[PDB]
Amino acid sequence: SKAYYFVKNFSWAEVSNLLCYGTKYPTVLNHQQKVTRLYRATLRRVYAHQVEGYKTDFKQYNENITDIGKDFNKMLALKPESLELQAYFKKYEDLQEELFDPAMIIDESRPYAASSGRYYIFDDYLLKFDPFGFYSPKLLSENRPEEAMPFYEDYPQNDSHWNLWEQFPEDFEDSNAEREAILKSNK
Amino acid sequence: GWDRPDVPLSFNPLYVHKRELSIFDT
Amino acid sequence: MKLFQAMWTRTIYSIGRMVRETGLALDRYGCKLEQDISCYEPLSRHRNILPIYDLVPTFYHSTFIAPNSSLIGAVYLGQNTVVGYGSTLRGDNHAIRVGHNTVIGDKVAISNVATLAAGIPVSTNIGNHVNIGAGCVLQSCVVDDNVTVGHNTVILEGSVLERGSVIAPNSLVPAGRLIPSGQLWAGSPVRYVRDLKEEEIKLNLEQTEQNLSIGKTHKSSLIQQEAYDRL
Amino acid sequence: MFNLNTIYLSRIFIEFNFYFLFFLFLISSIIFYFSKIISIQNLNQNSVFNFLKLANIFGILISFFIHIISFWFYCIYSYNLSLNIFSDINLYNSNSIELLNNSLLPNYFKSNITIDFFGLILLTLAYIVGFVSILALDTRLYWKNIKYIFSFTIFLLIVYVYVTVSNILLFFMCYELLLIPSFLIVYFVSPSRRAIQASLYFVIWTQLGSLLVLIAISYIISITNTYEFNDLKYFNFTNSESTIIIFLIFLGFGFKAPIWPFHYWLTKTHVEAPSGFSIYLSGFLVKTALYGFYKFNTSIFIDIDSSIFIAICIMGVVDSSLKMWGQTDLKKLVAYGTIQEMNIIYLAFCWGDSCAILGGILFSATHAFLSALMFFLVDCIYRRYHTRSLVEVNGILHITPNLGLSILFMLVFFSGIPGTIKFISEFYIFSGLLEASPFICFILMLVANVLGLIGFSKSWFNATFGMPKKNTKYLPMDLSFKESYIILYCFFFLFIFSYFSSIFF
Amino acid sequence: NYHYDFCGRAYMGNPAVQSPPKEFFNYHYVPDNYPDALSGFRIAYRDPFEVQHVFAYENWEYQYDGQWWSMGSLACNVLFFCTPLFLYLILQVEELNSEKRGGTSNKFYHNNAGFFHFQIYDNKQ
Amino acid sequence: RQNFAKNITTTDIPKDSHHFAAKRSGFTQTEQAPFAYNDVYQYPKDYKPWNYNYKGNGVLLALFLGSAFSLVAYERSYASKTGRYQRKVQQNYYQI
Amino acid sequence: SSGNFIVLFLGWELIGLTSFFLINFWSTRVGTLKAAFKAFSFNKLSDLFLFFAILIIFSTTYNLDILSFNNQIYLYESYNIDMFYWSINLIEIISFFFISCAFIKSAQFGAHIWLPDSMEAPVPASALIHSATLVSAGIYLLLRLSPLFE
Amino acid sequence: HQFENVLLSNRKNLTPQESVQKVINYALLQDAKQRSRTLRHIKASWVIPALLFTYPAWYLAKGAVN
Amino acid sequence: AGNHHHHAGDQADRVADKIIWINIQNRIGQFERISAFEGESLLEALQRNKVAGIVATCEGGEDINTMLEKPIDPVTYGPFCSSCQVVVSNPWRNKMGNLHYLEERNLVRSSYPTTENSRLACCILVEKWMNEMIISIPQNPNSVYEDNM
Ligand SMILES: CCCCCCCCCCCCCCCCCC(=O)OC[C@H](COP(=O)([O-])OCC(O)COP(=O)([O-])OC[C@@H](COC(=O)CCCCCCCCCCCCCCCCC)OC(=O)CCCCCCCCCCCCCCCCC)OC(=O)CCCCCCCCCCCCCCCCC
Ligand SMILES: CCCCCCCCCCCCCCCCCC(=O)OC[C@H](COP(=O)([O-])OCC(O)COP(=O)([O-])OC[C@@H](COC(=O)CCCCCCCCCCCCCCCCC)OC(=O)CCCCCCCCCCCCCCCCC)OC(=O)CCCCCCCCCCCCCCCCC
Ligand SMILES: CCCCCCCCCCCCCCCCCC(=O)OC[C@H](COP(=O)([O-])OCC(O)COP(=O)([O-])OC[C@@H](COC(=O)CCCCCCCCCCCCCCCCC)OC(=O)CCCCCCCCCCCCCCCCC)OC(=O)CCCCCCCCCCCCCCCCC
Ligand SMILES: CCCCCCCCCCCCCCCCCC(=O)OC[C@H](COP(=O)([O-])OCC[N+](C)(C)C)OC(=O)CCCCCCCCCCCCCCCCC
Ligand SMILES: CCCCCCCCCCCCCCCCCC(=O)OC[C@H](COP(=O)([O-])OCC[N+](C)(C)C)OC(=O)CCCCCCCCCCCCCCCCC
Ligand SMILES: CCCCCCCCCCCCCCCCCC(=O)OC[C@H](COP(=O)([O-])OCC[N+](C)(C)C)OC(=O)CCCCCCCCCCCCCCCCC
Ligand SMILES: Nc1ncnc2c1ncn2[C@@H]1O[C@H](COP(=O)(O)OP(=O)(O)O)[C@@H](O)[C@H]1O
Ligand code: FES
Repeated sequence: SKAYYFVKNFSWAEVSNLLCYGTKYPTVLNHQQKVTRLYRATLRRVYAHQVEGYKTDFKQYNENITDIGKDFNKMLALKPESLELQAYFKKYEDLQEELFDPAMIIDESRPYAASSGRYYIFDDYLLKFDPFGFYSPKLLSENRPEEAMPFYEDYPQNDSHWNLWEQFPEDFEDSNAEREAILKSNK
Repeated sequence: GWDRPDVPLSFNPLYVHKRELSIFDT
Repeated sequence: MKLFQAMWTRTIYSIGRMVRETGLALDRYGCKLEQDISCYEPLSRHRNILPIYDLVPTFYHSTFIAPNSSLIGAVYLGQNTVVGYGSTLRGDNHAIRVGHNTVIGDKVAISNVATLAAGIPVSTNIGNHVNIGAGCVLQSCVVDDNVTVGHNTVILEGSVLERGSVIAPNSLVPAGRLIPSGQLWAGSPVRYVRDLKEEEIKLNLEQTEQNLSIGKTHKSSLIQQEAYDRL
Repeated sequence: MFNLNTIYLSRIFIEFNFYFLFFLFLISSIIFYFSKIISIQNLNQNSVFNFLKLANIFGILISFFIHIISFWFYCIYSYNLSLNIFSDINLYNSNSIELLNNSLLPNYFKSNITIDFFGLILLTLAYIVGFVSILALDTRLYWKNIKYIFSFTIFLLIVYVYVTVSNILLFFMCYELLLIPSFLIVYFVSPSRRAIQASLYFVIWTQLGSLLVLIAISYIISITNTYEFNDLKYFNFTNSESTIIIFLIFLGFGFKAPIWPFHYWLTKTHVEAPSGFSIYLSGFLVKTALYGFYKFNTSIFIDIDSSIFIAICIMGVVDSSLKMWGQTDLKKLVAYGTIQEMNIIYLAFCWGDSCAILGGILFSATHAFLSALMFFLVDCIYRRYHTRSLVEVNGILHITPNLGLSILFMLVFFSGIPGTIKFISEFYIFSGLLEASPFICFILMLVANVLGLIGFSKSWFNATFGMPKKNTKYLPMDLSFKESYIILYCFFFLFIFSYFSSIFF
Repeated sequence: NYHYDFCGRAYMGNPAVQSPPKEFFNYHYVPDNYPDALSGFRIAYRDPFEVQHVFAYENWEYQYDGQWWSMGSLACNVLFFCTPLFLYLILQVEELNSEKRGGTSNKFYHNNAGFFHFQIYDNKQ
Repeated sequence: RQNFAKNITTTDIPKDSHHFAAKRSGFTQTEQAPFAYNDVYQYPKDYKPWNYNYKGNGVLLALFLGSAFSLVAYERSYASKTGRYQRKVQQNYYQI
Repeated sequence: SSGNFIVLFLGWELIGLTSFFLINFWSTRVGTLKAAFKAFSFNKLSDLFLFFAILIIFSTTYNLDILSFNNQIYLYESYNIDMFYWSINLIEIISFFFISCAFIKSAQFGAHIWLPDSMEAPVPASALIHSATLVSAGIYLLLRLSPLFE
Repeated sequence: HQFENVLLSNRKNLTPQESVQKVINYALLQDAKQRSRTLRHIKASWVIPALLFTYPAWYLAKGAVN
Repeated sequence: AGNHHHHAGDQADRVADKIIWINIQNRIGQFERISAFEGESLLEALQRNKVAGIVATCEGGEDINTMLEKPIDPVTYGPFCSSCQVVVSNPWRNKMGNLHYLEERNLVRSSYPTTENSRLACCILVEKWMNEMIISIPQNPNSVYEDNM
């Protein structure tokens, strides 16, 4: 269960439906699903209040769960379109409302719980990502060209255009030696 | 004891939008 | 200072261009006044050797350059290099260098891309005894000595062919790939075929030598027929 | 110990910095026009665009250094001039020192330069904000808009003449010249398609106020044939003329300096304009209007109640603060913050030439730097995360820690913590307003610093925090050195300008 | 208390799940725009709901004349509309105190005879 | 996009040519051709990407010289304000 | 340990900001951000009250020194301030703003709503804020400006 | 010392790898020289108009506005 | 990319299977059959096929905030004339639906007679469901002197 009862501006009816059954629209559920989910919710709440509670009485807990189990067996036996089954559902929904506890314990294994998302897990994409060659070696040819595509440089991470004209060493020799040699040979 | 697999990416579940974000709820 | 020398060269070049402009305009005006139609005639403006300012093609007088071809920008030909009819060596963005005894087939196009990654030359460099078939396309590729490229072959950027490699016609070399020495590669994406034999190597050498001789005969015949300018 | 050497050095520096900028611009423009047949970029490493970028950047920077020196010289000169006038009490003695102009360069527009502290603050803002905006617009200028690399140099020249002139007509003309370059930048450099309509809205809204100021200037010039800006001392406008002039001046300059309800154009333009030009707009282009309003209203004698103008300014502040909460767009939220700060600044000028002007000037400087910081942060977010909307952007801090830290420190500075010129300006304005009208001061402080502050902080905190699980293949890396140092310089100025000499504040 | 079924006039997004929108306003760029290529030029596909929310407010408009007064709460809308009048009246009431006491009043004081703050006043030979 | 030239001449790019090796024998009829350039960037050992890696004293010397100049300039300014060629240090200084 | 109201206000804002960070330590979760934002809003309200009180003090006496204010407030006790439509006693209004900010930061009834939600912070941060650091700011204000409130 | 045209030289003795590497290095060096020459010519084309037409432009502006 | 169902190694689809056929009754009472594509306006298709009877003085209208965008931007200026009117048969006219207010303004301002099924080709965007759509194209009016040029 997403344990988001107190978030997302749920109305009381929606919260009650979420507590009793895992869904906010119990009509979609069938008879067996409704009965089983309500039984699970009732047992969970009774355990929360009479086992993990204030000076809990285990004998009273046993008696209460036994009575609830008998009642839910009768409910499951009953037909879906029965006023008696409707009365049972209303009774146990009222019990859930009565036992509703603001700030009730929410297990840490459920979504939206306290400590649910304290850490951001990095994906293999981020782990592999290394545009510079310090950790993952970087080819002088930025990329490996694939067949049926031209060979283009990868877009740099920093695309600042504040670049000077190409710089050369002082007193750099740049005479057209090839042309001079060919012209000398031609004469 | 057991060699646990690396922490699941599932721990943070991606949220997919299924309802319009009304401008009246900005 | 080199900057001053460059400035002086640009100034004198501009003055010469302006002098040419005024002279040609005066000639046209004189024709108009003389009722002469000579200026009006439309004649091909094609120039076999076109020099970009400061980028003049250079070639040994022994080379045979087809009058139908066009060398542009920084082009460098070897001793007996032969350029086929209709082939263009644009070499305007970067240089194009060719070896001593290479043969370039008819309709071959060579042009180099604007830029490439680090360590990859952006100019076309061809070995000494290379034989390139007609209809080939080359871009910023390195070819070693004694390489035969089949007709209708495309060679892209950063592609290196080692000595003795052979590429079958109607095949493409993908950009940034290596063709080792002494191997035959074929297919639109080149795929390994086999290792060359001494007989095949000798046949290729004889073929390129025959092409050089045919180029020499073409040069002689064109000079005889006044189709070749005696440079 | 003050001597004539300092006076002449101040005047020479002020006069010659303008010609330094003009000659740099002239040489760069000549090179650009005569190097190519068609004035567009050649997409190669040897293009003249690199030289033009270098020339513009390091003309602005060197002129900014020279402006620092000249501003310091002016401060000494003005302080010692006041001392010379005030000190001597003998009736026979009088301070009549006459200066002869140099024979090297001419006086631009045959006008003798006059410089004031507010004008030089405005010029310094121009320099710094223009430097930041030009650094921002490098990625926007490409191959057909490179001609707009000179826009900030043109702005600097216009502002220089604007702040170093004692002529009413030249003042007005310099104020009105700013429209064309800004409109062209928004029209041709803005990536978004809505910028086309945003530019038209900007032009029309600003031109309505320009026409109002033009009517006021026509009233002044036609009635008083003078133009020296000081002959108005010997001419008094009747009550009707004075009220008409003040109303026209206030409304016209408030069209530019956004006031309620005339901020629709500002919101549209800020949302749809280049991220690099929004910085310049908000930082500087809305404060030339404040400077002009100050000059005109302090020159004219006005015998009307300023309650209506104060109410307009306070309504603008309240409106912007209340609307801050409902903006998920960071750029629009920063635009509303700009509207709030500008309205507070404008309110600071509603008591003529009282001491409120000092707080107004300091608040103008701090708002310029703070708006530059905020718009630059929005620019970085939009450029690395390809969206500037709160719904699409979340958890910036966990993937780009430096950017998240910058956002958090920007919020802290915006909150107005002590030790910042923002806090000093708030202290000045609120100390005056408490005695002027304490209940109005309480309402203004409450709204602006609680409701608007909470609305502003909600979106920024939500963007900074969270968990960026979406589109993990496309997440950016971090701020660059350029962006990091720009942010650091904004923080450094906001912190250290509080130590500026208190004589002028 | 606010719920979609019973809000009536305080509008808000409905809680019921809906299908994604087929058509919605989208980002558009000026012709021949230079792409933004920071951090490798990696662009992700935009979520339709998020883009719709981004561009919804800019295009929202009133359907009929006078809808603004009714939308939301009439009392709050009227108070917001009259806020400038309230501010002006508060300012005038405050200025009454200034007039009767002798403190600062809302006026354009002219202590300086047009002499700007720390301006350089000089003459030339 | 970027149009600058990668192959600079001011210095030779650090590189390692042994990490990636190009196959040159034993090919098949379905294998793609190898790559021509297989050099990778090699960083200098002891380079720490998480700091500035600045080992020069120029900035420190510039700041210290500026501070020293400011100190001596203030000394001279105080002497000029007091109308003396040099500071007249008193025999005792108290809190203030 | 503040020598004047400006340093006091600086420390006030700093404790507010750092408490916000401690509460929002779990930055990945947005549930924690809601509690942090609640505390931030209350702290900003307290900052408003403190700033307004300091402005009133500065307008009355042209001084921000704590000792000078403590030893001068008795002279101005008899003064009143003319507000919108009421003549409020100066001491009463100044003490009203101070007590409001003190209550907000000490989590008195009504303004305590943030303290239960501030427990999202890690236990060391919670102990430090709730023992003598964040919740005693109002007590410090009252003790330091006792001559005013007397 | 003396210019050598590596491309037109004899590299049969060397292995094919060494031959291609030498050709690549020679091509890079020659391309750098050509780049320097063309950049210098571009710089000259920048400087000439500035020297020739800066003063006339200043003269025109000075006459116009003064 | 997108809006296609190709996998690595698949052959391209024929243009014949993708062309959408539009049937027209010309101004002279004859019948014509032309081909169009999805994503382009009916005006573009008709001008490409050189169908007579359409003047198109404005030539499609503005290039930004065009009427072809599925969500029409409210800041659009709409068509700049009414010289591309076409009468669409009811089965497809109903599918097209109600008119935009600017388009209706231009249609009613048209100098020649108009029909309840009339629409502007520039305002129509070609869709797959329009296959075999029947329209009629009477002669449209000539607005200005430049039309004769
Ligand atoms: C990545 C950044 C991202 C930024 C963008 C995001 C921004 C927002 C988010 C911010 C949070 C995220 C970023 C933070 C994490 C960064 C991580 C990182 O990069 O790690 C590496 C980073 C750098 O270390 P490194 O990479 O290992 O090595 C760097 C080199 O080896 C060092 O080489 P070096 O040893 O040669 O040192 C060069 C030089 C450093 O050179 C510079 O930085 C140039 C500075 C030019 C001046 C600019 C204005 C300076 C204004 C004051 C601030 C000084 C700078 C300190 C940083 C700001 C304050 C924290 O060092 C000095 O000499 C320091 C003296 C500076 C004083 C200059 C004063 C000028 C006048 C100021 C106005 C008048 C003052 C009157 C005072 C009167 C007496 C009180 O980590 C650090 O070392 C952090 C240092 C933090 C500052 C403390 C140390 C300096 C103290 C100076 C004196 C003040 C203290 C008290 C003095 C009392 C007696 C007077
Ligand atoms: C001029 C002389 C002044 C001095 C004399 C003394 C003061 C007399 C003032 C007049 C008071 C009686 C008249 C007020 C009637 C209510 C307003 C109205 O008519 O609008 C239609 C009224 C409101 O429609 P709506 O706002 O669209 O409905 C929203 C929905 O309910 C959905 O609501 P939601 O669930 O979304 O929650 C939103 C709710 C809650 O909203 C919020 O939580 C946000 C904050 C909203 C504002 C709360 C008040 C803050 C303080 C305002 C101070 C104004 C200062 C500036 C003006 C000064 C003028 C001197 O929004 C409302 O407050 C709506 C309720 C009506 C407005 C109540 C607050 C403003 C009333 C006027 C106060 C004037 C004070 C003047 C003196 C000031 C001190 C010098 O419609 C209805 O009838 C439906 C029922 C609404 C509840 C009525 C509750 C009983 C009110 C008394 C009924 C008997 C009146 C007998 C009159 C006899 C002849 C005079
Ligand atoms: C709440 C918000 C909080 C926000 C902040 C949060 C915390 C943030 C922390 C992280 C960021 C800040 C801390 C780290 C910064 C980086 C430090 C670092 O080490 O980076 C390495 C960084 C990168 O290293 P690189 O890549 O190697 O670059 C090296 C540089 O390009 C250049 O290096 P170079 O080695 O080539 O040195 C160049 C140097 C060259 O240095 C020298 O030349 C000095 C040595 C020669 C002295 C002269 C000798 C003459 C006779 C010859 C004698 C024989 C030869 C002697 C020399 C031999 C060679 C040593 O030239 C200069 O520096 C020029 C300056 C000249 C003007 C100023 C000084 C002079 C004033 C006037 C002096 C008058 C008296 C002297 C008169 C002299 C005669 C006329 O380099 C630097 O440190 C450069 C300085 C600027 C760095 C950035 C500073 C950012 C500051 C941000 C402050 C934000 C404040 C926010 C406050 C908010 C408060 C609320
Ligand atoms: C009637 C007189 C008319 C005068 C007209 C003025 C003509 C100006 C012509 C400009 C030509 C620019 C290119 C020159 C060749 C550059 C060669 C090169 O890059 O090698 C590196 C060499 C030397 O580099 P270096 O490595 O020695 O670095 C030290 C640089 N200096 C020498 C300046 C300290 O050349 C340069 O670095 C010069 C850079 C020139 C560009 C400067 C741009 C900044 C803005 C000023 C531009 C000029 C406007 C006028 C001055 C400002 C206003 C007062
Ligand atoms: C806010 C409106 C929407 C935005 C657009 C802005 C348009 C309005 C701009 C402000 C105009 C001035 C309004 C305040 C005038 C205050 C003085 C006054 O008139 O009191 C009676 C004045 C003051 O009288 P007084 O009683 O104070 O003293 C003189 C009394 N006598 C004469 C009896 C001795 O009396 C007059 O002399 C009448 C002057 C009337 C002038 C009205 C027309 C002004 C035309 C120029 C501006 C036009 C701008 C148009 C812009 C474009 C609009 C689309
Ligand atoms: C939550 C707390 C809220 C606190 C209350 C907030 C403000 C509430 C509204 C205050 C209204 C004050 C009205 C009187 C001031 C008039 C100023 C003036 O001169 O304007 C003349 C103005 C024109 O002013 P002018 O500017 O032309 O004056 C000429 C210039 N001087 C004065 C300088 C010479 O004329 C008007 O148009 C006034 C219209 C008044 C309409 C009727 C208003 C009735 C308001 C009743 C409020 C309820 C009773 C009081 C409640 C509080 C009791 C403690
Ligand atoms: N944009 C939204 N607009 C209105 N209500 C929403 C919105 N998003 C979520 N809600 C609420 O969130 C709750 C559903 O939470 P969600 O995370 O979608 O899980 P699930 O849909 O599986 O129950 C509903 O109460 C729903 O009303
Ligand atoms: S082309 Fe003019 S309206 Fe269609």
